Amino acid sequence: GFFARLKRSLLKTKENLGSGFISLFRGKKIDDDLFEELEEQLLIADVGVETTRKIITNLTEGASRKQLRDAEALYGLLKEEMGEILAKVDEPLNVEGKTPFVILMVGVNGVGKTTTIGKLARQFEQQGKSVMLAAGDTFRAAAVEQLQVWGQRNNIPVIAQHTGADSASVIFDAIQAAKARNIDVLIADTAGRLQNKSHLMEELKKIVRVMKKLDVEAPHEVMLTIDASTGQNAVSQAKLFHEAVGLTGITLTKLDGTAKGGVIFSVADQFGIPIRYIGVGERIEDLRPFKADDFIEALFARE
Amino acid sequence: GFFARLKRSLLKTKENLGSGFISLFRGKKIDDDLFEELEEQLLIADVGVETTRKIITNLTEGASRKQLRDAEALYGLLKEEMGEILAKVDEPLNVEGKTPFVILMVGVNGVGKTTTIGKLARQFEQQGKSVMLAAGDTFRAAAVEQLQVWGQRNNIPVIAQHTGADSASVIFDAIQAAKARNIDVLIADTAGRLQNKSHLMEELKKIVRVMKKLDVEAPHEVMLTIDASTGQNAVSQAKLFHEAVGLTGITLTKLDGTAKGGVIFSVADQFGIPIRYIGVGERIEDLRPFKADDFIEALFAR
Ligand SMILES: Nc1nc2c(ncn2[C@@H]2O[C@H](COP(=O)(O)OP(=O)(O)OP(=O)(O)O)[C@@H](OP(=O)(O)OP(=O)(O)O)[C@H]2O)c(=O)[nH]1
Ligand SMILES: Nc1nc2c(ncn2[C@@H]2O[C@H](COP(=O)(O)OP(=O)(O)OP(=O)(O)O)[C@@H](OP(=O)(O)OP(=O)(O)O)[C@H]2O)c(=O)[nH]1
Repeated sequence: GFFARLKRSLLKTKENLGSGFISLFRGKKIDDDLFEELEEQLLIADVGVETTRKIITNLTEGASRKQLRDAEALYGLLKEEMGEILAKVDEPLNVEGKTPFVILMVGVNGVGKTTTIGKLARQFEQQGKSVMLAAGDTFRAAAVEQLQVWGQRNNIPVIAQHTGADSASVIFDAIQAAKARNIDVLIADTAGRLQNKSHLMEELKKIVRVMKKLDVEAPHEVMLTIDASTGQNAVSQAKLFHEAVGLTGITLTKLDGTAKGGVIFSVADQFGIPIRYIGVGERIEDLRPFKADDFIEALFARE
Repeated sequence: GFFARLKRSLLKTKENLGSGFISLFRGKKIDDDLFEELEEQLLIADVGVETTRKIITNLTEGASRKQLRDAEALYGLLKEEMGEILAKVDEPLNVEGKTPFVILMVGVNGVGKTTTIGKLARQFEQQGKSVMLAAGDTFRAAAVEQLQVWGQRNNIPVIAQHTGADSASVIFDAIQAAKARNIDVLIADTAGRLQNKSHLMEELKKIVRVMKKLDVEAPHEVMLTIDASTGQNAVSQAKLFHEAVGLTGITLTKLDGTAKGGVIFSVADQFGIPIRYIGVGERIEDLRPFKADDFIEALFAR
């Protein structure tokens, strides 16, 4: 769905990756120099050191068994190698059948986490589910009020406490109120300060502990939001949160507005954590369920 | 396919748009007066305020960097500018490989929903797919009876219940019967009264929720049917349905018999929702897959 808009949103990434490789292979023979030029181009596009070597090695071996001499035929092999990486993390989120389904949202500030919560909320509401938000980012007084106003405007209940309250208590109350009110989906926001890395990770563990007192299956999803325009910073952030709490899903925002599109391959390859959604714009449908076949087609389409 | 017929069917729109711009540019120089005359002509045709101002803006910018002086050289730039709007929403519906593929048809009464469902159902049958309909407009008994009669004539199963039944229950039963009978495509009609006591948007949300208890992928398509004759009312309807349920597709009916063909440009620019089908007549093949390149060629042909 919205395939054309996904192609348009990858325009800047497509200068270097996917269809941006056609110019490199044009009128050329398969020589080590092309593989070395291909290798710079992937590294420039933020595909990542380990992921690039795997692509170059698999491409090189792949073109040898198939006796290819023309560089243009590498395009097909490159498309399937990079689709293979993304296909391993294609697994859309299913939030049905729980009372409530609890989504704990983790990430650093500025990556677009609250924006992501808002769009998910609206999308779930469009499907006939009731939704409830927990303002677990308790020390940022402004953000908490922004969120409550947004709930008012959108008829979505937002559970909150005074500034500086315990994050686990707020989220504890939200689960109580959500079970009482027959909510299908609870989404909890969290703090995004990694300045003291030990403090946030310990806070997030306290939240999960408290949640398990109420439902031993909660959180049903631990989801990370990372920003594709921060390059390898997203890779690093994913590593910290995965080790500390155990991510079950990733949302990658802002693929529009960046020539750094390779980062999706790097997070897909290093971690194998299902990528649930990609953000490609400011519309609610811009938060799209990630499908690897469509992404690869949009990226490699020959405009 | 049927390009000649698509052209004839646009003939009333072509007086103002496309080939109807040839007269405005004939023997004229590029000046503010021409751009102002072009702007009003687009507005008279229902192209839309925002969309017309994007057209006039790029078209002014493009003619300056290229240093154009003759007005009849704007025809080519205008063709391209308008074809770019429509190319962003060119994306045909593909209903293959599901068991069943579920289409949810939404829209207000009178726009052509039931006719659209009938032609789609026939076209899918011609392609060797099996089709089933759900009569989800429960309160309208005469429509429920006519759809059942249409099914018997066309050998297409129709799932219905008693007058006033729960639409979400009718839809639930149709998805179960489609699964038991290996149906490839299930098309669900819905109520179309925007009166508040009807509670249509809540009714539509309940349908989608019931669908997900049986297949979390359903509905595979949420398609709005709107009418080109309604002018901006079609844009207003698109906004109401899109905010409430989320549209994945748009069928624009009744391009024939209207000089307001600008609505297709307005809907395309404002929403970016793919236009799966265009209705240009009373025949089965007059519900056509929308292809932007052909549409622009027929609109701008001499
Ligand atoms: N282009 C694009 N932008 C996105 C996307 N997702 C989020 N953003 C932007 O990311 C910025 C930060 O969003 P938040 O959700 O507030 O970020 P977080 O800090 O993670 O949340 P927090 O509130 O701290 O929990 C906002 O821009 P500002 O509010 O700063 O700008 P503008 O003023 O122009 O709207 C969003 O518009 C996306 O998919 N595409
Ligand atoms: N010219 C043209 N007409 C179309 C097209 N699509 C639909 N129509 C007509 O628009 C009218 C709407 O018919 P319906 O399908 O009942 O529309 P909706 O009311 O939206 O469906 P609903 O039944 O409420 O779900 C019908 O004419 P009447 O109701 O007057 O006929 P008559 O009344 O004699 O049939 C159709 O023939 C089209 O592409 N081109």
